[PDB]
Amino acid sequence: APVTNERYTEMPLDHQLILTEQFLQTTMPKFSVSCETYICDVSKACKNL
Amino acid sequence: KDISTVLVETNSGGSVFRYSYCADGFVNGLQCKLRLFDIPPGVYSNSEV
Ligand SMILES: *[C@@H]1O[C@H](CO)[C@@H](O)[C@H](O)[C@H]1NC(C)=O
Ligand SMILES: *[C@@H]1O[C@H](CO)[C@@H](O)[C@H](O)[C@H]1NC(C)=O
Ligand SMILES: *[C@@H]1O[C@H](CO)[C@@H](O)[C@H](O)[C@H]1NC(C)=O
Repeated sequence: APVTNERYTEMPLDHQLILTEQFLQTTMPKFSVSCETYICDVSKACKNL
Repeated sequence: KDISTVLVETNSGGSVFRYSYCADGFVNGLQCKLRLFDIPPGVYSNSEV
């Protein structure tokens, strides 16, 4: 805090390093689905239905 | 002899005027994949065998 009007401010005498590892998920594998051949295989009787 | 899975264009009156069988060549195979007749250049994913 900005100091004025003098007071008993406590200050730290020593610090320590702290690593705070922080994972942020940012990619997923791009997909290219084909529902015509997922939902039904080489059978044609699906694909007209 | 057997089945065909041809692409069909159609004009303002609903009448067919252009077509391409899917087994005639290779380029019309992916014309039958993505329903576009004169397909622009680009990468086209997930074309099956
Ligand atoms: C500075 O002024 C404020 C208000 O007038 C007062 O409360 C404060 O005690 C003053 N500072 C000192 C060191 O007296
Ligand atoms: C404060 O941190 C320093 C640096 O790690 C360390 O040497 C000191 O022992 C710590 N103080 C206490 C009370 O743990
Ligand atoms: C079909 O496309 C052509 C090209 O723009 C257009 O002139 C025609 O009106 C379209 N047909 C209908 C029913 O909108």
